Amino acid sequence: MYTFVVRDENSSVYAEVSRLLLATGQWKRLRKDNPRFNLMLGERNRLPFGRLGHEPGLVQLVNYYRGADKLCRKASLVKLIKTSPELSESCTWFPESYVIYPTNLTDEREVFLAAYNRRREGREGNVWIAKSSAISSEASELLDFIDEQGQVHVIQKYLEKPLLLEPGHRKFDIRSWVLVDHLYNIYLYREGVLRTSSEPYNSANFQDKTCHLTNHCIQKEYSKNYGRYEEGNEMFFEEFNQYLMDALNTTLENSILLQIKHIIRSCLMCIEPAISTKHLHYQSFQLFGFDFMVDEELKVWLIEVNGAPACAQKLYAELCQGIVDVAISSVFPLATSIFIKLHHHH
Amino acid sequence: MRECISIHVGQAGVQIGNACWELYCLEHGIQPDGQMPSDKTIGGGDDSFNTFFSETGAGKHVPRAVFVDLEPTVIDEVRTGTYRQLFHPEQLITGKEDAANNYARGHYTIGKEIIDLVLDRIRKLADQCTGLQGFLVFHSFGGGTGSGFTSLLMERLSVDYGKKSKLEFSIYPAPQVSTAVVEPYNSILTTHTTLEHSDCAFMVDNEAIYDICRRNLDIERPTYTNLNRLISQIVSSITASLRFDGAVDLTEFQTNLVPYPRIHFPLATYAPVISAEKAYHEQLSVAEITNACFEPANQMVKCDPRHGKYMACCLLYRGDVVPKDVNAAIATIKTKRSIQFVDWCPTGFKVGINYQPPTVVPGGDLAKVQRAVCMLSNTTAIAEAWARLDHKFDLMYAKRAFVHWYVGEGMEEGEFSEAREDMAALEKDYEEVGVD
Amino acid sequence: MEVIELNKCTSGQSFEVILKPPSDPSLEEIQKKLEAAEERRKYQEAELLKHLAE
Amino acid sequence: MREIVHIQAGQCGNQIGAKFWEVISDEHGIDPTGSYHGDSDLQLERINVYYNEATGNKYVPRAILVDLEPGTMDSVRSGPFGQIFRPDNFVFGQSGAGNNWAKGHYTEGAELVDSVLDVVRKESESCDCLQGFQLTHSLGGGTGSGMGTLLISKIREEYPDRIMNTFSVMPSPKVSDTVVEPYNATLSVHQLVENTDETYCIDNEALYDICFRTLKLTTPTYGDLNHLVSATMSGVTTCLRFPGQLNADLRKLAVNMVPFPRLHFFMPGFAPLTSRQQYRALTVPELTQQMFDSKNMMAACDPRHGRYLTVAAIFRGRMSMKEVDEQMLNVQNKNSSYFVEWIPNNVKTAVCDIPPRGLKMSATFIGNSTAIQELFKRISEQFTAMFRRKAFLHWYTGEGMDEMEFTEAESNMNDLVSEYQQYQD
Ligand SMILES: Nc1nc2c(ncn2[C@@H]2O[C@H](COP(=O)(O)OP(=O)(O)OP(=O)(O)O)[C@@H](O)[C@H]2O)c(=O)[nH]1
Ligand SMILES: Nc1ncnc2c1ncn2[C@@H]1O[C@H](COP(=O)(O)OP(=O)(O)CP(=O)(O)O)[C@@H](O)[C@H]1O
Ligand SMILES: Nc1nc2c(ncn2[C@@H]2O[C@H](COP(=O)(O)OP(=O)(O)O)[C@@H](O)[C@H]2O)c(=O)[nH]1
Ligand SMILES: c1coc(CNc2nc3ccccc3[nH]2)c1
Ligand SMILES: [Ca+2]
Ligand SMILES: [Ca+2]
Ligand SMILES: [Ca+2]
Ligand SMILES: [Mg+2]
Ligand SMILES: [Mg+2]
Ligand SMILES: [Mg+2]
Repeated sequence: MYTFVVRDENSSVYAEVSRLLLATGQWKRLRKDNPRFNLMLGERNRLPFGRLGHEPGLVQLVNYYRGADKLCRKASLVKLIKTSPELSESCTWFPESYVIYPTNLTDEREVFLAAYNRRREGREGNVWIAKSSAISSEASELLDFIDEQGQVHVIQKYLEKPLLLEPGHRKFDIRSWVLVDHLYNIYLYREGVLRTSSEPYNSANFQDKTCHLTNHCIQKEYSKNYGRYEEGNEMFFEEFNQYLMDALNTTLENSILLQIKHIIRSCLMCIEPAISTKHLHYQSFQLFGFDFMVDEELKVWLIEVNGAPACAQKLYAELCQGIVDVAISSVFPLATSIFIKLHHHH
Repeated sequence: MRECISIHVGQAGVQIGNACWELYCLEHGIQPDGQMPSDKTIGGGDDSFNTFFSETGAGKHVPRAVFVDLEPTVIDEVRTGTYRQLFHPEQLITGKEDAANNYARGHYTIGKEIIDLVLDRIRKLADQCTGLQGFLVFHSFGGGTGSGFTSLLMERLSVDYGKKSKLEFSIYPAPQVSTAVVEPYNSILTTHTTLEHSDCAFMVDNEAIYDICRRNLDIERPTYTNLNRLISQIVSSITASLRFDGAVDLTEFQTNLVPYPRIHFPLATYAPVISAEKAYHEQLSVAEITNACFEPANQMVKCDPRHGKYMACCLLYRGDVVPKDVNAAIATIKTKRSIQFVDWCPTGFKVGINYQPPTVVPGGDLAKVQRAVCMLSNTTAIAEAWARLDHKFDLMYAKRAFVHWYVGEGMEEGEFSEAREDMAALEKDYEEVGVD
Repeated sequence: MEVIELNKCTSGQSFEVILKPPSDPSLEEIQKKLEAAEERRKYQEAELLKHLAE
Repeated sequence: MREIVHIQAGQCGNQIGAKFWEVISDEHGIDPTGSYHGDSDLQLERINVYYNEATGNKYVPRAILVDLEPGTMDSVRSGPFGQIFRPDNFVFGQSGAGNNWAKGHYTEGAELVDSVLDVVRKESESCDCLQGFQLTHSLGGGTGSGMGTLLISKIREEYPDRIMNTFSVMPSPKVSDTVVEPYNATLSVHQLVENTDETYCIDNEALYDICFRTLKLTTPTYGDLNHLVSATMSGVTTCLRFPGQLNADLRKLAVNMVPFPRLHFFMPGFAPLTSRQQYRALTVPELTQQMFDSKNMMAACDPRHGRYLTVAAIFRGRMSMKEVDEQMLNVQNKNSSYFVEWIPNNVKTAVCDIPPRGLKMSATFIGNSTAIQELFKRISEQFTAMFRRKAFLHWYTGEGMDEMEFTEAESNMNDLVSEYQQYQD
């Protein structure tokens, strides 16, 4: 009889995992402060990693890798890409980004202006975007908007030529879910989702950000065509695969999946020696939400990586059962995989 | 030549000291009766080993050590053991009833009565030193005498020996080998009153030594013998530079490893630990044993140095080790490991090579190796050990459990929260220096 | 990768390799703490004996 | 040399104490005459803890036998090991206590106590370093109940910083001498709450049920019940009488088992308990399930009705210490709800190499659980059922007590129950 605890009541993903574990009759849930647990579904912030792996006779497993915030924090990811040789500053699938600190606080302000002035002089598109974990073609507006805030921000090249779906002439992003187990096998969930925009993309008006941001909460609040083309502005790999064939005469595997699989591998392999729980006194596993952009040349770009992602309402059952199968049951065995293993060198 | 006095306090300190001085004799070729054929200067000399042994007119080499325990059962073993002839009676001090795992009982109730006697015995050794450097205090965090009397002895040492350095070898309490439930209280009580008085303290988590014994030595249920025989290896390698001609003085330990005073808790790493019962093993290269210094499985305290920041790193090599191979492995490891130094400190390594390889106790558990390295590193990841304890402390103190046993000995309940507020600050100090 | 202060002798040698440059209470008081604790012990034991004589 | 002074008062006290000394005498290789005849030195390693050494290499139990009537102590002196006891250590009167706590505590006992203490002092004066005292007695009688608590009070006065543990037999309605036992038990318990460091609660109903339901004894006897109390008393003391990494004195043990001063009441357990299939070897798992089973516990309290503050398991025999550690670590995770989570690592295990006579291996259980309140509730219920109507009170008021002292002993034990209740949540 295995035991586990729950320290994040807001987690929709692991609210179902705990539900499934109990349904097995072989797992028992304890109070959130009881330390005799085989598994911990821990809190997002300030998770006490230092207290794990020190219970005699108990193999302990946690659902967060210590150090993955380097990959999921906007300002942390930019720093990991430019400074890591495996990725290099010349990484071809990540938009040219810069870490800007508000003037009320290194910082890449001058390095950003240099690249910004270079574009303005070459008649090239120069529409950037500022964001933070907490759109404009003018450098003054972007830098002034950051000074009006008080946290770290990032200015990265806004993709001015995004692949637009028809009918609609609309933008979108792709969410892929990757599960990394204790042995550090990289499993890609065969099921992805496209969080699309229900408004015709407009390159002459970045002021109205409803046709530029594909977030599920912004579309269901400020967009007037929510749910017109697909339910909940969410299209799945089967329909998107069929549209690619009819319109572009290609496939999702060849056109986009191959690049996504490469991006996933490249990022997780880069920080493997830094978060691997191979020779550690406890074991880790984490589910990642990767967000991609696809331009009009069928090139896949990396947006960000979410360390505590939610899932599409239709995929909660299949994905969660797979977490238990390959992530939890693989360490605590009970009495065709929905994942695509991304083989690599450890 | 400058002398060093060792002070063993409590059950843990005495037994560990017994295992250390055993190794010291085998290393310096001193027989159980105290004779040393290799020493040609009879009755005197200022050699590298004289920092730890004194010489009599009869040629007996006597350790500069003192054993203290409020109970006579542990020190009686030394009085009749193989090495009984090494020490004289004045060096072994014992009471008649221990501190019952109660810090207050050792610090206030019993300590008061035996404190002036211990200091006087120490003064007798000090009266034999031509240039005393400091003291090496072995004790346990959980023991009532080890935690309670040590803290009092330290306070009095900083008074009677102001300018002398003091180093601790502290045993971090582990549940797998301890039957005591209050050791968190004692640990936090002793690290509080002892902080301002210790200049550098090496913690040994019994949890670490235990798994090192089961994993590397294939001992299903290890004993204190098995645990001490190992610890003395790590202690020997850390003290080897004081007894042999290699680099030298106790002042170097703080200067080299402790930039900020409160953060005087280095992390030790030792390799290779090979089982003598093994038929034969591939003699690990300098690169391999040096690469082992960054596996947590070889650390005296279990923690992740990849998620802290370093402040210093020494590599104490013993055996067949040459500088060319050390730098080769180092460059190899830098391009593979996660080693983050603080910005106010350089990113480098002090290295000392001693050509005589590590000595092993005959019939012991440790196999003879051709080259061994002990790394001393001041990581902020050792703050995990304080977090672990401070949590347990908080769990019980919230219900005031076991507090009456302490107050029953004259200690005030405020000394608990006072000691805890000090550990909360010590945890903050580490996070300030190590996190961004 | 700079090796410095290479020190050698017959029993061993020592050196330093750099990879990158940088960027008390008195005896009076102790006797009081000890006696004050012994005084609280005396008062608690007194209250015990008083309750026992009653 | 950490000597322990033993005391046994009253009929039950002396009879149980007697069998106890019979049990450990055999374990330490001491025959009925005081001579040593063992084949191992572990038997003499810690012999002075419970035995004095006389001329001719004789070992005399450091036991002081006390009673108001002579009946029982004449039995012991003519018992199997009777002649082993120091003839001076027999302190007894003639009036008897009439199964009345007042008589043993205030009147008949008051006249004999000073002579008992004279003997205690004589034994203490020869103890190189006295560990503390242990008392055997019942709480439903008058002598061991009334005078035993009186002795304890007078011992704490003369030796205030010495450990005072007791083995106390709780009266049950199933094995009852007199109807006033609830009066005597309640009056004794109040004394034990104040003046004892360890009190092992032994409910006769539990011993009975064990002898009946488990051991398959149709008609159990006070002699059958006492055999169990001999084995348990021998078990909880193995860490004291034999050498091991445990070490520990009476004070080191209490500090680690008693987190709150007045919650120092334990429910002991023994295992195996086998009916005469009696020669079958017992595996390390089987010792452990029974040990934590409620039927093998002697407090008539269901541990699943409370939470453990602390727990200590002492194993005896040639078994796998690795496998021992494995099984103990398994029980706690199976029943986590019954252990408090604010006392880290509150389950301790000790191993000894000498097994009890005739057993390949045994397990002694010591439990500081909050379920022990049910034992006190039963006592308090029976007590009030009588006291509300002042039934049988004249037997006590006649001896000099007032109704007020009864109302105090009532409230004091109901507070003890509430205390146990708050920590169970
Ligand atoms: N590594 C190691 N740890 C020990 C040894 N002896 C005791 N310990 C640890 O010390 C802790 C208890 O402190 P002790 O040293 O035994 O107690 P003490 O210092 O004699 O003080 P008292 O309570 O008065 O006896 C336990 O957690 C043990 O794990 C030993 O020989 N080696
Ligand atoms: N450089 C760029 N070019 C084009 N679009 C961009 C962009 N940077 C961000 N976006 C848009 O912003 C959206 C994602 O914003 P971002 O991910 O930074 O905020 P967020 O983290 O709160 C949403 P989530 O965590 O769910 O991915 C995407 O839908 C994308 O269309
Ligand atoms: N287990 C056990 N209980 C006993 C024994 N003798 C008496 N009792 C219990 O003790 C109570 C009576 O106490 P008793 O010994 O007669 O009181 P005394 O006057 O002090 O000797 C009753 O509740 C009995 O159940 C015995 O030999 N074994
Ligand atoms: C005489 C009076 O008490 C005794 C035995 N006490 C005792 N405390 C213990 C605490 C933990 C484990 C065993 C213990 N055993 C003998
Ligand atoms: Ca000499
Ligand atoms: Ca000083
Ligand atoms: Ca009379
Ligand atoms: Mg985000
Ligand atoms: Mg001791
Ligand atoms: Mg009778």
